[PDB]
Amino acid sequence: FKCVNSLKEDHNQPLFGVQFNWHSKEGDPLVFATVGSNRVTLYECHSQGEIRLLQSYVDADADENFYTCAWTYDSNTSHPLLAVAGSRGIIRIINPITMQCIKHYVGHGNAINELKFHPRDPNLLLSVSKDHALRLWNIQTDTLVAIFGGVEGHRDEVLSADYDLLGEKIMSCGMDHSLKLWRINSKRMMNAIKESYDYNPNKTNRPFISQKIHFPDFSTRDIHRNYVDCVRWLGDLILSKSCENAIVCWKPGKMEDDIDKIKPSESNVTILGRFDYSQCDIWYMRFSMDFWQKMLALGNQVGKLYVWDLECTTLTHHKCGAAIRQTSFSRDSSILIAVCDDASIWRWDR
Ligand SMILES: CS(=O)(=O)c1ccc(-c2cnc(NCc3cccc4c3CCO4)n3cnnc23)cc1
Repeated sequence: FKCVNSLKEDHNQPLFGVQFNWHSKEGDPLVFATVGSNRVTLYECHSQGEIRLLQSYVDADADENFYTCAWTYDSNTSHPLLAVAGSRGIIRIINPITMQCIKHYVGHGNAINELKFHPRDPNLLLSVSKDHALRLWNIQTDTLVAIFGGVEGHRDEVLSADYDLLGEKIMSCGMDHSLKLWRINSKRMMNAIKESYDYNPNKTNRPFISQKIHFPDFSTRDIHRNYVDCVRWLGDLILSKSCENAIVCWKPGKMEDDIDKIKPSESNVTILGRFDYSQCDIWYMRFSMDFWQKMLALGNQVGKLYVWDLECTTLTHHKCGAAIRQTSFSRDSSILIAVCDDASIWRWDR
């Protein structure tokens, strides 16, 4: 990788999120979104390192702080859609062509730390909050499918979550140092999702009833000794990090235990490896994988970018000195974008 371009957003506030749109066809524009302050900005990647500013969404509330964004598509037209959330705990659905807000979802009792769309169902949106819960939404029928939390749920702010390859299960993590498994391929959850597609408030005077999931399918506090701020699936394995200068690769149960045989009472975990690095010991720093799950990237608090081939390289620039909060690979893995605390954007081309 070589640094081909850099720019700074006029708001001069930290950028906490970056996502390339992985739903665009070959020959169609290479687009990424950035989130910082009360803003969402779209950019296009052109040849010779050129970055073109497309459009910006400025929220009506000046005190809103966006922390996360995620792309999806309309199941009928295949047209792109962009979800955003942050400090106000309100999910906003944006039309990326006009950059106008289509609709919003109110419900979480505090800020939203992450948004993730289901890998097979573009209408299923997962949100994780400072209110100690996760929420699953159906954005086609505007319904709250389920709430994940309660007695055996997270005991502090939830920081991250990820669906597995097929979207049969979710792994969540947060300030309570725990990593929790939630199965969504159970008879209960499959019927709840089916019911959410049948609901229409105009054909009944009764509200839609959400599932209250009080108990996870697995839980551990034996991987990290501080806040767990990023979690991703790698097949049946889990990659997770704290502020302890390492990404840990692990699995529930003993070495030969199958993930779908794991019981909620499982007391063991198996450590399979660790990715070591330096000067990334502050809270709120995300790692990312490319679409192929062949590359892993993580930025540090002094502007250094670490890249590992999963089948270590350190990327530096004399003008890049601020903390890299999140990175994103283009679908073909030829471009890597990094966003920083000083509102700067960095483009690395393979
Ligand atoms: C410059 S400062 O004032 O020191 C500062 C620093 C961090 C935050 C902050 C960032 N991000 C989130 N949530 C999203 C999140 C969650 C997990 C990992 C992760 C991210 C974004 C990158 O990595 N926050 C929730 N509450 N505060 C924050 C706010 C102010």
